Amino acid sequence: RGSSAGFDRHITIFSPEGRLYQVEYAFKAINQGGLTSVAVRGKDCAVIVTQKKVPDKLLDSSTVTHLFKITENIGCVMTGMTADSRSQVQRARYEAANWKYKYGYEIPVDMLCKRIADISQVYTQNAEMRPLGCCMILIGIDEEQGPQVYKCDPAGYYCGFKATAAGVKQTESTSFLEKKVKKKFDWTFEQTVETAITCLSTVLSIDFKPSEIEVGVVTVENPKFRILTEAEIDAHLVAL
Amino acid sequence: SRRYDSRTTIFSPEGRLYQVEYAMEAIGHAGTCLGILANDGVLLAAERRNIHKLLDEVFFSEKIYKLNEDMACSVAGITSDANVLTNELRLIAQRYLLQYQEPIPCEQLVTALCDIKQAYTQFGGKRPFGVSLLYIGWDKHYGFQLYQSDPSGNYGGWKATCIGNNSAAAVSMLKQDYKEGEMTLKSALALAIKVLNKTMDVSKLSAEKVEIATLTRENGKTVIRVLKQKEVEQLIKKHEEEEAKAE
Amino acid sequence: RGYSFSLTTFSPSGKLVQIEYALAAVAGGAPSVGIKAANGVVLATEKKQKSILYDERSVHKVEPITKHIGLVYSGMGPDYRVLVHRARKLAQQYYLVYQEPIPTAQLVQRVASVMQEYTQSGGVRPFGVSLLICGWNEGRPYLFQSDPSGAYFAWKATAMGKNYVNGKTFLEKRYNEDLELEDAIHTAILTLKESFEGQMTEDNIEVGICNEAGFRRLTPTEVKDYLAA
Amino acid sequence: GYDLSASTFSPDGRVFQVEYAMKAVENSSTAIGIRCKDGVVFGVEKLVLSKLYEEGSNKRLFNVDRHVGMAVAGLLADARSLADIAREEASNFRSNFGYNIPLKHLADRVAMYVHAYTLYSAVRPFGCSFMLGSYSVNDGAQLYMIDPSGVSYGYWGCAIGKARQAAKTEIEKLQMKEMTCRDIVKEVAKIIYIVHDEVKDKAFELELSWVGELTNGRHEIVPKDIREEAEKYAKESLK
Amino acid sequence: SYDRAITVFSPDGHLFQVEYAQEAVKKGSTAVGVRGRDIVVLGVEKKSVAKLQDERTVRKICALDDNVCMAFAGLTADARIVINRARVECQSHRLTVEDPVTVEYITRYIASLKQRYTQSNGRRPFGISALIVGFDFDGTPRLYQTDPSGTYHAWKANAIGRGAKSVREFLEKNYTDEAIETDDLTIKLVIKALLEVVQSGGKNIELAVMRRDQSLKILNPEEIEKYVAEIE
Amino acid sequence: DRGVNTFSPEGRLFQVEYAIEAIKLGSTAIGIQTSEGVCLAVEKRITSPLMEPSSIEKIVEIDAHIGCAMSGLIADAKTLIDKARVETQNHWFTYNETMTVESVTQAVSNLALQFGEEDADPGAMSRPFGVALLFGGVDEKGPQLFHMDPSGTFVQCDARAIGSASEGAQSSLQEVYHKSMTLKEAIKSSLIILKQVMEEKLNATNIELATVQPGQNFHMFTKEELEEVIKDI
Amino acid sequence: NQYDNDVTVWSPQGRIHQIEYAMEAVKQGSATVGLKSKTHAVLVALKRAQSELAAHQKKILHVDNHIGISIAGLTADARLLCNFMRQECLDSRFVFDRPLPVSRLVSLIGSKTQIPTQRYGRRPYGVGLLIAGYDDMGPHIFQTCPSANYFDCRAMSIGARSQSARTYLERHMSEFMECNLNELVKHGLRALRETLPAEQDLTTKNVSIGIVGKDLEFTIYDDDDVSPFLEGL
Amino acid sequence: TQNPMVTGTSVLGVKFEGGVVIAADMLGSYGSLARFRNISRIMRVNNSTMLGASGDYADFQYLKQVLGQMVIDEELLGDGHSYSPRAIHSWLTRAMYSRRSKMNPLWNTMVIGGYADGESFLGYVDMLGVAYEAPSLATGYGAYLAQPLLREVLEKQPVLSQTEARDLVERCMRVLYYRDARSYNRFQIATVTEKGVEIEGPLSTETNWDIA
Repeated sequence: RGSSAGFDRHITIFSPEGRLYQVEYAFKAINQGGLTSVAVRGKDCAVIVTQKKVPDKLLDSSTVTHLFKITENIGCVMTGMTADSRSQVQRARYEAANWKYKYGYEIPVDMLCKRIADISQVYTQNAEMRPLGCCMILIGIDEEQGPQVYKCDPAGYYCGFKATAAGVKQTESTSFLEKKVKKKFDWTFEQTVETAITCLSTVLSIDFKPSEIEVGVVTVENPKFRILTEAEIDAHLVAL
Repeated sequence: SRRYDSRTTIFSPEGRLYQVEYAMEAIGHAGTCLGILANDGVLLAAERRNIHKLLDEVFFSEKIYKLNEDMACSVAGITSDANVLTNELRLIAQRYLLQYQEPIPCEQLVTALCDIKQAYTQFGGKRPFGVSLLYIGWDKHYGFQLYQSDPSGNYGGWKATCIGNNSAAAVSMLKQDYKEGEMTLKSALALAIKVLNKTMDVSKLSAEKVEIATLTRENGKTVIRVLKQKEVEQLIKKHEEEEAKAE
Repeated sequence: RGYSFSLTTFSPSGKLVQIEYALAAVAGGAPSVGIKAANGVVLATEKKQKSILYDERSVHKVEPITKHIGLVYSGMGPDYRVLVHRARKLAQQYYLVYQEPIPTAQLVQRVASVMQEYTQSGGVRPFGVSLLICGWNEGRPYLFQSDPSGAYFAWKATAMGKNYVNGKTFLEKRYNEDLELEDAIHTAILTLKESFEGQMTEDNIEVGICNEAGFRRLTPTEVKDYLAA
Repeated sequence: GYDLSASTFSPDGRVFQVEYAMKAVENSSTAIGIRCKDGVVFGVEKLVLSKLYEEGSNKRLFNVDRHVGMAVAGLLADARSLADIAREEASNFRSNFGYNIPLKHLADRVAMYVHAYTLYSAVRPFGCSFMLGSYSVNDGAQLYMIDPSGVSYGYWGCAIGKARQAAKTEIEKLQMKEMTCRDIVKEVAKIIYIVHDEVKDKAFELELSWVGELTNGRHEIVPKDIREEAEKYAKESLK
Repeated sequence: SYDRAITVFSPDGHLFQVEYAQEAVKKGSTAVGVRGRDIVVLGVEKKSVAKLQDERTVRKICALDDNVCMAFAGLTADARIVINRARVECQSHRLTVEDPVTVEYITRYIASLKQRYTQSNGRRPFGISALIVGFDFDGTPRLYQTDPSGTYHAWKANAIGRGAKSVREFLEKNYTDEAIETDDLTIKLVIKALLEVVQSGGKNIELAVMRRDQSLKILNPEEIEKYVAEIE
Repeated sequence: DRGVNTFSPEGRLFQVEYAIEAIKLGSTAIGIQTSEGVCLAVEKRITSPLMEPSSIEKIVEIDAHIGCAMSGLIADAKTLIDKARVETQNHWFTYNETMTVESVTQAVSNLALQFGEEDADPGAMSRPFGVALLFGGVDEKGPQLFHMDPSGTFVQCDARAIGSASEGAQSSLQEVYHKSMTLKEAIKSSLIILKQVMEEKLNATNIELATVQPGQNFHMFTKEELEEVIKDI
Repeated sequence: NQYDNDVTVWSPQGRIHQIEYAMEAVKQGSATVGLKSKTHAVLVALKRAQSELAAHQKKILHVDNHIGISIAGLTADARLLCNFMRQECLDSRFVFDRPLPVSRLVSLIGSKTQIPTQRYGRRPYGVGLLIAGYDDMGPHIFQTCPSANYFDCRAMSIGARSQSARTYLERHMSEFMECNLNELVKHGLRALRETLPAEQDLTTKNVSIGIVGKDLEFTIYDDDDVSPFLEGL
Repeated sequence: TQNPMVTGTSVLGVKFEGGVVIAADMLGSYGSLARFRNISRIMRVNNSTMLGASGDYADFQYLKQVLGQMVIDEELLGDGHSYSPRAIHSWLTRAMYSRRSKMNPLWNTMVIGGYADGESFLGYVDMLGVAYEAPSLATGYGAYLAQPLLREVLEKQPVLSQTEARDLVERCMRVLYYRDARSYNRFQIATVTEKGVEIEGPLSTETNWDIA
């Protein structure tokens, strides 16, 4: 089963069964932070709710965030190692800029995901560097496809999803979402936030308070990435 | 990093390059490839290893490759490395024809490749090429010539040589059957079937399981021709008849 | 910088284990099938998602390289995406010089060259993906396989990934030299079906076809029709 | 052997070379930083190993720009190296954009250079953690701390070193948001004196710096007179 | 570029990679060189005749230039690289000085290269020892030896490769003004020296002579047989 | 395991300490500095009668006023003696003056320790030089003798013995050396100590002696002159 | 064990053993003392002779008219740093036509000596230096370490048995500021003596003195020039 | 710059007892056209040194940023040392020569005036690396119209007060306005003393007489 021969588990090389243990250990890093992220797409909206844990009252909470703006219309939720995460947020922000400069139009969210996944794959084929222990869930509005939730992983794998989750409770969140979407999808409507807030709330048994979660949203009406304020998040939490 | 380096280009306590020796063991598990020099021409007879029924024949040959208009080569070892070395052999030949405007002499082409092979065995930190090539050709200095090269970068001219599986047994039979100075491509294309019928223990030569190429000079032009399966089948048939007659 | 030493080296028995291990990753990949008929080639792959939360129309396993050349794979999809880009860039470099579509055999050789480099270069592992390339050129259909070692093979019908040996045995008993692309599409679906485990659907499988018109990926709707019969 | 390179994750998802690098910062004396409404005051417990050392040797409070100051902990050689990086990043920002670099941008850019030393085996993670602090009329007071991993966060009061936890309890008993720099300097001195362990750590020189409306947005060392009043208050409070 | 140190000192001050190279030279065929008065003779053991092998392609005696020629023991592939470097060097010398290289000039260059491969990153020492023999413009017969370490010395007669000690012991007791007065006597000295190691005798012994102001001459198998019988 | 530049727990550098052991396996070379000049003597250590003793060069000339005695890996020295000769000629071309012996010893000792495998250079040295050098010359300061080791350390020595029997010739040297000693007395003292340490019987062909004197240039004694001194020895 | 052969490997306790090893090399060097008054900075070095017939070695060096250095550790690494310091001082007097502030030079050395301690395949510098210079900020004595850390010192001793000297310096440091050059030089000589093998004395052959001040360019007093200072102890 | 663009005219300098004074017009001309008429061609390098520049204004804007950072870099060390007026002059000579040798010159003639250690510094630097120190300096057409007058006064009375120096500078500025066609009647006067560098705002030679 877990056969090893050589530096199979120290550098990115195939195990006797072709497994690449180093990438597998980079997926264990995503769960070392302790936080879970949930992203759901609706009929005209894509939402990214993440768990916010400000451990000390001395830390400025305005600086403790996992939601990022790659471009005015592309938003990101990063789960895993914080410093590795800020590195990929920067590479995404740069690849998105270089795209508009060379092609003249904003990068599609699928195209940003593929570029980041292609760079991540090179860390899996070269032994000089470790893979990055972070997952990026990107959300945007495509002009011909509407709401788009895409996720890339430390292995170089990217895919589009109706709803996704990353972190410690990724599996439990997947099951919660893999039942609502089956019945009638994440009830399409900007109130698709309720599905995400309830998914994170249920898996991480907790009644979130306006300051314990961060919510980012992109809509066909307002396509620009927006981070909801505690008052807006409180409105949704009070509604449910 | 010194920890993950294998140190391929280094000596052993007994003055031995083990990466080169291990690569040579790889060559000894590949399809038998035999070369016989005759007075009228030179021949290469390889054992086909891709013999599945769902394989499509889409090329001139699988083991034989034309490198010039007067030179051809068969390979035994790692196919991927052979594709690299055959492409380099073709460029060395074209680069010489550009500088002098004459076809490259055969030993000059073999030396160029063996110089590249030897460099991977002394410096670079990379594995050697696990491919031994049998080269056949004609030049206006020595005429029809057969050569063999090894992963060590060491080459040698031969009258008859074999590389691959059961190669030693073949060299033995060629040694007791080759008549230097009295070999015609007919008797050469005959000893080939005899050696292959012994080296290839897998049943009897089946024509689909073997490839035969001949280099001859016809009207001041070198012609390399891979014998058609009909011709190979006739050869295998004659060998069976002869063996039965001697019984 | 980076490691300049080969991570793939010869073992005492004369074998490169790293490529053997890359072929283990190719055999643990999802089942893939290729059939060269007389009027075209069909490339079919099992595309089963882990959940209903995956957009099946987001990422594709059957991908076009030129307009006559298409590819499928079995192994690591991230490593496949690298080889798809290089195949397209090599195919364009050919057109820029000879101003003609690249022969499928020339594309397989050029791609196989890149794969062999990752077995002898320094600091890099071999590609854990075997590719099936289909192309139409000179009014003839071509089907070739490419191994992680850099070795390429021409096939009339072949299977890769899980249950590839049993799949090749099925294709050996079903493949007929005189077939049409439509009959070929059925046999390819049957081969994947033998090793599918579930209900093959227009979204559980992905099929691509190459003909005189060129390469294309059968729409989920078109595949729905074939699965019906 | 999963802990010999920063290019290797353990079978659990951890890079132990970076955890070992931060053990070096926890073996250093404490450096505390407190943000108020008027700006930021930095304080360091500079242990004096040899009495044959001039006053000010091995200083751990640096001026990375006219408006930015850097407190450091762990290896001083690595820390001095990152001060050069911060000084160069600020210089190039002023030459390219033509203004004083925002502390968040300076923090983000330095944190990325630190994180670049946590991915390859050709280099070792930095063995130092630092706090960058600044004050501008448009941005106000800002305090950011960077760790050997390369994580940067903004704080109201941070503490790096061997007594970070005890120092944090003391800093958390303060209403910095309402206090001013002139009043914070005495509190920084009180905490550094309360966290210092004379029984083990022999003697130390209290180092104090600040940037604020009083310094007109300029990082500077607290005037000797103000530092002395602070130390007298500190010792008296310990009583 | 791979820049690891292959050749490094060991406790006790031993460069083992250089010692391993000399072990390869000891596994090589025996090469013998006798410096006479008007003839320098170089003879090599043709290990196995092979029977089906063109000898013109496996010759271990080569000519670096019109006045210089060398024999080698050890790896044949490393030797071809060294011979080509020395051949190019002799021509570059004739172009920058307009005179034939001296036997020791080329011996010094071959040694200096064989040395840099023992103190350069990413390289393994050359597993070959050479016997550079020629005639200086003054007309002095010259015999030099190079080691995988880059060390070179002049000799009246030496032997390299398998059975070097035995052959050199023989040459130590059989070298004299007497066994060097006649060109034929010089040739039979090398022949007898190899016959001490060579088992076949005559059939498995290549030999070459470079008389003054004359090109290298490869003695034909019949000529070698003539001396082998006279030496019996 | 350990790379070329790794310090020992005693902070010594292993490759530099194994190169010093490499010298202990070299032919003994003695150097004595007197007011009347400097004498350099070495043991040829011939291996076979068929070898040409002249081919063994252990005392070389860097310039008309500077000679060098080597012990250890002789091939390693070739590159070091080449640097010394070029540096002396470069000093002449630039300043039209003879280079001092300390300046030549400092220029060569700087090439030592300039080794490593971390892409230090395209033609970087991989290991230390396993050779010890005894530079003897006459500058504006008079007869001077300096000793350089594989550690890059150079010292001015009045009398110094390097090689296999240094741990014995140095004791004999410190028992027979007087600042007022003449060059002739020094030359005889070198041969006497060498004859003792040498395993073979000292003769005019198994030893090499050279001298740099205030007015005369570097002079390698020929068999005739060597025989005269060896007669008294 | 596996944490003490590279400088890019932190130990499980947050320590680079290779820097600790390189720091051992300096403690394995002849003691060197350095003290400063209000106007002068003196460097006293205990030269060590390899043999009774060998010059000591030269432990004090010139960098610029206002700066001089005493060495402890590998002399080759010391020369490499001395050249970097000499060029940085030449560059300063060529661009600003002003002597380089001594404090700023120490900052440059610590930056150059830190790089090799964080890169794979590179070794820490194995030289501890006591720098003495005069500037618009008065006399300065600094001590550099192989770890790349440097310290502004009122007085310092680096080398073997240097704790004996640092004990004397700590006891008498109070009177050094208001001291004449000869009183200051004799204080340093006394401390260097406290680092001498019991039965040993400070002769003119085993001692060197370097001095710099408001009106004195760095001077290295050796041989007889040390007799004035030694006479009176 | 191989081709100067917007340029400035003459800059004057005179050392007095207690410091130095520099004067320049507030105008940048585009080949005869007074295009930018409210620009300062004077700069406070530090508290002891001031710099006035003639020639390409973009080349001066480049020097203000490079010398400005060089001073910020030094004042971050807190070592107690600072660039002196003479050290700034040495750096500028090295910079102008370095660029002239690369054949990419900074088209600028600078006057560096400083005060340190009770000594007044006034140095001249051209684009070819020619530099010297003198009791008075006048770049451009002031070399032919203002320097003659300043040199006459500084010959009879070698040492001038601040009141005398300013009077003579204002007199030389008037003659430069009457006879320099690239001049302007708005100027700034900078004074370096023990108090530091002070720059006076838009001053006018309006004290012009036109008896035509």
